This record gives sequence, structure tokens and C-alpha cells, in this order.
Amino acid sequence: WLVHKEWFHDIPLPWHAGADTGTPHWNNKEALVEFKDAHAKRQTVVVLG
Amino acid sequence: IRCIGVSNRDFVEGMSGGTWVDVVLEHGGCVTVMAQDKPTVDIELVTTTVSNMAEVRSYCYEASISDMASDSRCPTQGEAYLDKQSDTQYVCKRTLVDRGWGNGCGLFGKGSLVTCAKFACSKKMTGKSIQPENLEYRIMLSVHGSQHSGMIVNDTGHETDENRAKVEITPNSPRAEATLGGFGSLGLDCEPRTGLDFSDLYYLTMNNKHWLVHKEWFHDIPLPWHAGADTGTPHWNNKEALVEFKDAHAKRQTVVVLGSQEGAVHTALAGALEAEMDGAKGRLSSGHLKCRLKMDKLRLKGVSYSLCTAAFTFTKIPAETLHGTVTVEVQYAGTDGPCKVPAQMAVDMQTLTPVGRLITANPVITESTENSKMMLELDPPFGDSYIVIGVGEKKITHHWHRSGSTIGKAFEATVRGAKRMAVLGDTAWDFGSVGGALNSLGKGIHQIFGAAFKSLFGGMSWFSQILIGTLLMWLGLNTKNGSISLMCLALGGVLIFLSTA
Amino acid sequence: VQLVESGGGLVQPGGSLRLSCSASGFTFSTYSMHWVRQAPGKGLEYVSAITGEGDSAFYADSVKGRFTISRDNSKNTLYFEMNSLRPEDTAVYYCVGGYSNFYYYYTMDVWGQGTTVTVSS
Amino acid sequence: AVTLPSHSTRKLQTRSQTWLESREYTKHLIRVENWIFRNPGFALAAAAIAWLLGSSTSQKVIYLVMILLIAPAYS
Amino acid sequence: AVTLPSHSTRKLQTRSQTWLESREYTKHLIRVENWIFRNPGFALAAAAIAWLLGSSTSQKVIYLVMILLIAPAYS
Amino acid sequence: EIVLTQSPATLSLSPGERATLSCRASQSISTFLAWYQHKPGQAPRLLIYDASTRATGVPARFSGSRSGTDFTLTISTLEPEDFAVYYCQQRYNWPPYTFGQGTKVEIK
Repeated sequence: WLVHKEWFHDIPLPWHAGADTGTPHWNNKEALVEFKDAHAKRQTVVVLG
Repeated sequence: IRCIGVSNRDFVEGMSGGTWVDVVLEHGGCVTVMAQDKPTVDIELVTTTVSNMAEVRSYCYEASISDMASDSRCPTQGEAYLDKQSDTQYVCKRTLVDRGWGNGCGLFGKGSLVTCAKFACSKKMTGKSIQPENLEYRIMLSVHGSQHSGMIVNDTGHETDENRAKVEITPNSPRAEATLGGFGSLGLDCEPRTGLDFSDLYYLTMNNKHWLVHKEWFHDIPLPWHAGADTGTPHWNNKEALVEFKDAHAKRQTVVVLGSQEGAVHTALAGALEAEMDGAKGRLSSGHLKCRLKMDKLRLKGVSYSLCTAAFTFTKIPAETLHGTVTVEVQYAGTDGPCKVPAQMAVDMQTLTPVGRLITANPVITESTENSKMMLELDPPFGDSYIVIGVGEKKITHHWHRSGSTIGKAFEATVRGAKRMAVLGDTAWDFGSVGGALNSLGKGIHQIFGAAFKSLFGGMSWFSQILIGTLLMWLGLNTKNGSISLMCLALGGVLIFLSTA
Repeated sequence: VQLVESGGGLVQPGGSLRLSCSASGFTFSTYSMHWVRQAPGKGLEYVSAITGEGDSAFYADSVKGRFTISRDNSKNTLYFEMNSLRPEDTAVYYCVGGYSNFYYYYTMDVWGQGTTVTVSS
Repeated sequence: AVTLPSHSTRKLQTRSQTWLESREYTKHLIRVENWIFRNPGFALAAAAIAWLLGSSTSQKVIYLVMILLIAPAYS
Repeated sequence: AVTLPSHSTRKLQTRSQTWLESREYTKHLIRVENWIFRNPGFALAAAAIAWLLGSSTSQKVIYLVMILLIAPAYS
Repeated sequence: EIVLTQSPATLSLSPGERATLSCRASQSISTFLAWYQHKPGQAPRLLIYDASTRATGVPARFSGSRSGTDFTLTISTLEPEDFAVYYCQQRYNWPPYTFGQGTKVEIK
């Protein structure tokens, strides 16, 4: 697609910068991983599909 | 036991009906019920299982396309027709295309072009219906007295340990009797059918993740949907919007699929409960059950016990719970036998006058080998006081100090009541429900107001509600008519509904 | 209530191995599982643990990185997939299980007979 | 994640059709119609709130329309 | 498809937290703030339109706020 | 990490003699300490948990006591089947659990 260069900076998704030499490092670490809490005794981690 | 550390536990004191107390049970916390001269029982709702659900209307959230084809006609002929339009596995779209004299027929108007593509779904989410029957609740209850601190979060054998019980409750058997050896039995009459709206909540699965979902959210979904029993060749009512028919600059047509949709549904799901599933049964861990506790066959095991006088050794420390109470674990040194344990919150050193309340019923050690362990708790006064355990010359005295005066306690009680009302609606009036006429009138007026409010409002979530609340707040603030109160009053509800959750 | 261990044997340095521990006589899902090893002429060493539901796992520094604990509650089996084995890992390994209500905590436990794992040299 | 700003804000204008053009119209209308059809009583609530606001009739009707618009989006 | 009605309309109420609770407050605020930050000219235009509508000051301010909320959602 | 130190490396006693073993923690464990009995060619057997609570079926002769960080396992009347290695284990908050170096109870 052709995409306006203002719709491709307000995106809430894990983003690399530039080309990837090897395994990328993604800065956000959130907005795709959800740490839900059990009833006061546990934590559970899920990913959005 | 069961509820010392739950931090969401509340105490239901006494039974002004002499026999029973009504109680609402919730998944989050648990209820410790203490009677006049009966052992304190801690009750907790544990899990709600649903069984034999019936599949209804499975959706398809990831489409895949296949061999396209097309057909065109002269500017003045009929309309294009692919023979794959008589097949309910192909999505077909009809449009107009520029034709003539280069393309193959002498005339220059707009032709008619049909394009068809085969539709296939790799995976689809499916919803199932829940009848308010064939759903089971499991209540775990335990008793104070002789248990040592170890038996707080230990669920290995409750069949024979004489102090814990498990109660299964279904619409077919809404009442039960929890038999506690030596304590008698606690009668428990519950309302399973009406605990939690289970006539509008489908069970939803996408890929090994399950949710509780309202109706009207599992019917207003724009996705290709089958209609129940997937038997042979799959049929989708709509291949529409899972397939996009664009056209080039008047001389082509193109068919694409939208990708996998599984993140849009995750966001579309909000305010839908999380559930898990074992085999054909679905476990919900967030619920709401209402049980009246017929507490008239409970006895006190410790009566007619000669009080033990050997020695008492603190084993861990005297600790303070989140609600103000104080737990103590004591070890008994010289075996006498089954015997009563002396303990109090005392003050003057000479006239050991029982100040405060003891919430551990009457402590009694039931084991005599050499040393035994027991745990009790108690509700000390707000001022300084002494934990005094023993009889004579060996009463190890601990100095206790409680923080907050009665005013803060009443404030916190009002806060808890407000939160429970916000969560439960009219049912909150049944928590301490010995039953009078002020209580029933309050419950009735709350039913009417809740029905009206949920009809008018209650289609919004935390932002539309805050906006409309502030707007009506200004409106009532400056309207100057006799409706002022009404406006403002409505906001209180609205506003707390937003600031308490 | 029993735990039967298997999979121990001879392995080369740098090599890999998978140990299994079949549980019987109890609701496996309600039990936190642990792996404790004992080198010859050495004290017991608590090396690994996994919660009842498989959510989270714990590894001691002595093994963190090379060993992976896992569990299948349907097959009632605990696994200790240990790769990059070193001669210092030659020991008798015993899987233990305890009724757990909190990620790894347990009071009364149950032990298997243990299985010997020998690095070649 | 949850927000994902729409690109129709910066709609690229040209002779050829855009990515999903045929849907926009029915998109917004369908969302509003569905939300209202599911929650009818809020129409009465909005009518009352609009009547209490605004002097003239036109102002009250515009308030009604804008409330009935802003609620389904929870904007 | 495109519409996909939000479930927060029929939020299930209980002690336990719902599916995506922590994102409800931020979600709408971020959408509105981002859209306004990208387009200030419409802030000026909406100020003008709100000034033309509504007799009293409060009516005009409420019109301004409601327009500034309707615009980002294209509701 | 917390460390447990058992005082006697090896203990030699005649049958029927009193046996005393002390295990010291590097930091406070309020009531979380377990004692195990391990015989060669056998799985370690849990004797005591929570310092002073005897496991299921453990004979009454085995006793446990605590004082601050110092825990004590006492065997009043030694029987021949009691001569083995005895370990202490810390059951404090996190799974990082350390078994003491062990003490051998020998028939002198």
C-alpha cells in the first residue's frame, strides 16, 4: 500500500527501526502482551492475536 | 482458616432470626460467619462449572481464497455469468467494465464483468449456549478452633479431616447439609438459578482461549457464520466483507481477503469475562451465589472440657490481618488431653477483663502427644491491650496496639457497602439479611430504581458514563428548577459506578 | 500416590538427555513439581521447579540456561529436558511433588526413587 | 493494539478507488443503527437531556442528534 | 469486518477484572488526543461553529466540546 | 540466597542415646523449616515440616524446635533404623531452597 507518513507513526504496535541485521530489538514491550491478574493471587500473560 | 489472608473477607455477625442468616457469596472473597455460641465458619465460593453446552453459530475469522475466474459481455448483451455462480462455495461480484473494438466486440458502452473466487476457512470461533440449569457451584467451608496455621491453604483431604467440607450445589439439588464431625452440620440453602444472568452468556472459543460473552454481541458480528451443526461441506451465509472486490481503472476486477481478524476480536472483547475449560466442562472463576445459612445444628465441641494448664509457647509471632484482627499460633507443652485453651484480650493486670471480641470461637486443642499447634484469631480494641493466653503464672502476655478509631472503621464499612452495591445491584441488600421491613422496602425500591436506570443508562462503559455524568451534573447545577435534585442524584450513581471499579 | 522416574543413562559431555517422571494416585494438576539432584558423596541440591498448572518455572543458577522443566497434566508426566550436559551434572535425580495452592509452595511432599545420570567423563 | 488510528483521516485522493471505499458509508451508519437498536431507552434519556439544554427548538434538536451520535462511539 | 461492535457496552460486572480493563481509560483519551494533535485547524473551525450556535456561554462551550468529541470518531 | 548450616558434620552415638541436630539459617525463616531422613539406596523421607509438625506416620520420638534462626531436631530414644543422613530444608517464600550439608548419625 501507499501510506501517509502520519498514519505510520501513530501506530500502537511493537516497532523496530530501520532494517534488521539479526534478531530485532523491539522497544515497546506492551500493547501486544497483556498481564492480566487473577483474583489477588496470580498473574497471567497473554498475547493478542 | 480459608479467609485469614483473603483481604476481601467480611464478617457476618449473629443471627437475629435465631436460626439462619442470608449471605451472598462471591468468587473474590469469603465470608466468616460468627454466631452467638456456635463455632465460626468460613465459607468461600470456589469454582462454577458449566456442562454440556450446545454449539450455536460458529464464526470464521480467517478466510483464504482460491482459483478466481471471470466473464465479460458486450455493452449490449445480457450480463456475465460464470457457471461457478451456482455453487455456494464461491463468492461472486458483478460490475461494469469498459469494452469495445480493442477488447473484442464492436460497440463501446460499459460491459458487464463477473468475478468469482472459492472461499475456505482455516479456523473459526464458535459460541455455545448456557442454560441456567446443568451448571454446578462448589463451595468450600471450614471451621476455626483446633487447626494449626498450616491448614489454611491446604486442600488435600477434606473427606476425613473433620473440620473442612465441600458442597456441590446444582439447580436439581439447591440445598445441602455440610456435615462437620463433632460440630454437627450447617444447613445451606442456595439459589443457583439466579446467581448470574446465565441466560444471556454464550461460551466463546477462538483457539484454546475461552470467554463469557453476552448475547447481542455474538449476534451483531460482521463475519461469515455457519449455523450450528457443521456436518459435511461447510456453508457460510456471508462471504461478504471477508472478501473485497475492488476493480482496476475500469478494466479489471480484483479479489482479496482481509487478514485473520483475530486481533480485532480481541479488542472487540472488552468487559467479557475470562473462562477456562476442562474437557467438555467450562470453569468460570468469577461468579455470584446467594445462600441462606441454617445454622441451628451447629454445636461447640469444646464445651465440658477441663481447661489445659501446662504451658503455652508462641510459635511464630502475633500478626495483624488487613482488617484489624490478630492471629496467634500457640504450641501446647504438657499433654493433658482434649482441653479448652484460655485466651483473651485483657487490660488491667489484676482484673483480667475481657475487652474486645475473640473471633476464633472457643479454642480447644484436640491432640495430646507432647506438644500441639493451634491457631486462633481475635478482634482487639483500638487502644493498647494485652494478648493473655494461659491460666496462672505462665500467661505469656503480648502488648498489642490497634491503629484506627471507630470513625475510620465506619467509613471503611460504608466504602465496602458501596462497592458491594455497585457490583451486585439489588442483591447487595441480601448480605446481612435476617429480614425485617426496612430491609425489604430498601430492596424493593432498589429493584425499581435499578430497572429504570439499567433501561435508560447502562449501554456505556466508563467514558460515556463519565461524560454524561459531568454533563448532567452541570445541567442540574444550573437548571434552577425543581428537577435539580433528580439530575444531581442520578449522577451520584453514575459517578460512583465509574469511580468504584 | 507415587512418582516413577525414568530416562537416566550414559551421555557424552555437551550431550543432551530427557528425564521423565510419571505421577499416579493424585490430581497431578494440583501438585507443584520439583527436581532435586544429589551428586555422589554430596548433599542434596534443589535445582528446578514448576507450578501445578505449568504457568511458570524456576531454575537454580547451577542449571539455569541448560535445563528445561515442563509438564503434561493430561499424560500426568513431568519432564526435565536437560541439554548441554556437563560432567558436574552426573548425579541421582529425584522428582518430588507437593500439593500446591501458590506457585511453588508445598508442605507435605512425595518422592520418587530417583534415576542416575552419568556424564561419560 | 486498541487504538489503531484510521487512515481515512488522510484519505489519498485520486481517480482510482482507495483500499476499502465501498464500506465507509454503511460502516458508520451500521454502527450507529445497531447501537441504538440494542439500547432504546438511551434515546429517551438523550431527548430529556437535549430538552433541558438549549433555548430554541433547533438548538435542542441539534443537541439531541449530537448526543445520539457521540454515545454509540463512546468518543 | 469493519464494524465489530465493542463488548464494553454489555460489560459483565463482578469482582474479578474483565478481559481488557486497564486499557479502557487510556484508549479513548489517546484516540481523541492524537486526532486533535494532528488537526488543530479543525479545533479553530469547531470553535467558530460552536460560537455561531447556542445563545449562552455554557451552550457554546458544550457545543465546542461535543464537536471536538464527534470529530475524531467520525461517529 | 539463604544458606543452611548444620553444626555437626558427623555424629556418632550408641543405640538408645539422645540425638541432637541443629540447623542455622543465614536469615529469618519465621516457621518454615523441614527435616528429612535419607538412607543410602532410598528416597529421602520427610520427617518434620513447619519445624515442629510431624509428617504423616512419623513416630513421635522425632521432635522439632525453633529459636530465632536456630532449628533443632531431637531424637529421644535412638533405634537402629534411625542411623542415616539427616537434612534440613528451607521452605521460605521463594523456591530458592537450600538443603543443609547433612549430618550422619553413626553407631559408635
